[PDB]
Amino acid sequence: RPYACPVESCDRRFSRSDELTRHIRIHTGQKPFQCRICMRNFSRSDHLTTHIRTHTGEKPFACDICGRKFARSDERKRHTKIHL
Amino acid sequence: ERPYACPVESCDRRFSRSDELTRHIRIHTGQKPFQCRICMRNFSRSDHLTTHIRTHTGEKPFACDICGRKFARSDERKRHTKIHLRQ
DNA sequence: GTGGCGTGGGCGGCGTGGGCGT
DNA sequence: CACGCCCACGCCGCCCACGCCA
Ligand SMILES: [Zn+2]
Ligand SMILES: [Zn+2]
Ligand SMILES: [Zn+2]
Ligand SMILES: [Zn+2]
Ligand SMILES: [Zn+2]
Ligand SMILES: [Zn+2]
Repeated sequence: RPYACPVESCDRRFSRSDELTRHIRIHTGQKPFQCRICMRNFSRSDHLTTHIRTHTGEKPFACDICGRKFARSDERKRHTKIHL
Repeated sequence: ERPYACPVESCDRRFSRSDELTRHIRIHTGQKPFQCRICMRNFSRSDHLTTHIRTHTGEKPFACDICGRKFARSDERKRHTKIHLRQ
């Protein structure tokens, strides 16, 4: 488990370099990605896409039992648990 | 099933999510993190505090579609709505 | 009766951190 | 490194419901 967070307060360790680098961003407040629509900055590109579905109403994802729709899969995973 | 189970003695209460169990546990720990800054009373929940604040500012966002009467909360409006269907 | 309101439960919205596949 | 799933946690804020109070 080779990549060590080299900030002092943090012993956190990562299996790959892309992991660490992404992690460092939380000590830096760095948010690359910007919303073409709200001007809000976020730390990652995947989150900015899930984010965008908040304006556009994009909503992949369906509850197999009631076919209610959600913006993300975590949302439907969690939703589906309420039928059982 | 409901995976998250309260581990306390006489409470046999379960929850699909763990954020629900984290909220439910405060009823046992009498904790009350949220505070009205006007009367300084404290609440177990941020949403119950937001409607509590209404009793001070008189905000009443919810209007009966039948009669226009305004309520602090929608369930107050709903309970009220029943009286039009009645006698 | 009608309405004020504390307060728990269900559950969707959504930020955002790790793990990891390609 | 890049993109982009899957997953997990935590808080927010709605609806509802009940129940006690004036
Ligand atoms: Zn670190
Ligand atoms: Zn936006
Ligand atoms: Zn469903
Ligand atoms: Zn309990
Ligand atoms: Zn108050
Ligand atoms: Zn009315």
